[PDB]
Amino acid sequence: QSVLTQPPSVSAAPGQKVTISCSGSSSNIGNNYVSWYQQLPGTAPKLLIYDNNKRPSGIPDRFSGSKSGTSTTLGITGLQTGDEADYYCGTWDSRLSAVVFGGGTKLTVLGQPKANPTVTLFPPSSEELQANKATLVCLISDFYPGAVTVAWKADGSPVKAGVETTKPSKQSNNKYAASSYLSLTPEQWKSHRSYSCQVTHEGSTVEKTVAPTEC
Amino acid sequence: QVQLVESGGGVVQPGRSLRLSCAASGFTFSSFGMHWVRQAPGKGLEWVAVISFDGSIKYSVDSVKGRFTISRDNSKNTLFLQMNSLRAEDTAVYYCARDRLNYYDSSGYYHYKYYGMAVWGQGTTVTVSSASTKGPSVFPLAPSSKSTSGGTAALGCLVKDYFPEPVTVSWNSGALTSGVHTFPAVLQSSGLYSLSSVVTVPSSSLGTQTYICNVNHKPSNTKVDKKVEPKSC
Repeated sequence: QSVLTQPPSVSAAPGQKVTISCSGSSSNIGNNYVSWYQQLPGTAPKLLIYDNNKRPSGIPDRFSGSKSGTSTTLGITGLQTGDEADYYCGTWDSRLSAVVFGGGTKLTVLGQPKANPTVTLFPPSSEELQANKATLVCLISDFYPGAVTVAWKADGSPVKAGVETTKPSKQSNNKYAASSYLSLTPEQWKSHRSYSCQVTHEGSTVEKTVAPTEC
Repeated sequence: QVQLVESGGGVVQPGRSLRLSCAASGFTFSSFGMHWVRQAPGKGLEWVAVISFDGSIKYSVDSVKGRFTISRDNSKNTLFLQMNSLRAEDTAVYYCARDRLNYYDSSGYYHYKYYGMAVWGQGTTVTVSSASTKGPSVFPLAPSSKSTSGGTAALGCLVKDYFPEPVTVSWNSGALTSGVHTFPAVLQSSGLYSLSSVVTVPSSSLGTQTYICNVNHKPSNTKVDKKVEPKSC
């Protein structure tokens, strides 16, 4: 819905160059200056470019801006690992009478090999079952790139109810971690033979299994 | 010297109000236009409002018109955002920002030249939720055949059903730091949080060592130390 349309994601190798488009209309980009903003993971936004192509102090010449009518572009030559960030274009829209931003663009640098996830599945504890609750805990770590699908099953049949999965988060070693929880009652935990946590990454899946009879 | 420090964020229920502050320094605060920009967790930047150098001209998104009131105090070098009638979608990190240039360039109600937001604050978190403050239940994730591989057993603690964030977790009062994987929290349908923390330890060490997770949750004054060990029959 944003008035300014950015690509949701881009990627390239260290040393390479990449472009981030920002398309608008006569009410915003067509009749006004555009600024670009870098937001590093876990920080506030920083002004990258102003007035289409100008750089403030402390911003290197690797970053550059272009304009061509209703479209605007952000060029980044000689990519670095530190340039991993969300990039936003912004301006004033005269129709909306409001400052406006694009959806954003995730720049992920090709700075690491493909890594498969380590999965660990825990069953409900006796203490939790004694409190009339039941939670299976599936823990996913050391995978790259940071994107996984988690599917649960019970005696072969899928289960969508009770599943709470988190987004991937960057570990200290630059790989990613995630976790999925499956909430149940003690009754339906005991009613099935086995449950399974299936973690898919780049089309390849790792499965782990727990059962009520085990200990 | 040139910076913006924000405050006033917190946890409040739907319909309630909150007052944010943004103290400026290192420049003539009374000369520049000031913005509020918010960012919902894992979402894009949404511009909220703007105020002129003298407070005589203001704009904001339709979402917050009649609810949010931007204002300032030039004698005190402070920007304000009086947020009333808060909804769930107002939950975000709120940044305050300053125009690149003190002078604006208008040609009517609908036209201003955009010079960019040069200075930004570090942000203050607003969390709007109907959930009440609750301490976590801490359950042991015991080591087992299914947790062990290559002479390395995994064991942990499940920190279930707490509100709000944050929770800090350590092992053996901070003595055990290697192999600690504390996972970010998951937000459930009930509005309560859950997270897990796991340690990888040698299988041989299980019988000659006691492993205790130290779960602390300050909003509910909950401090729990849970002993994790193998289950028996």
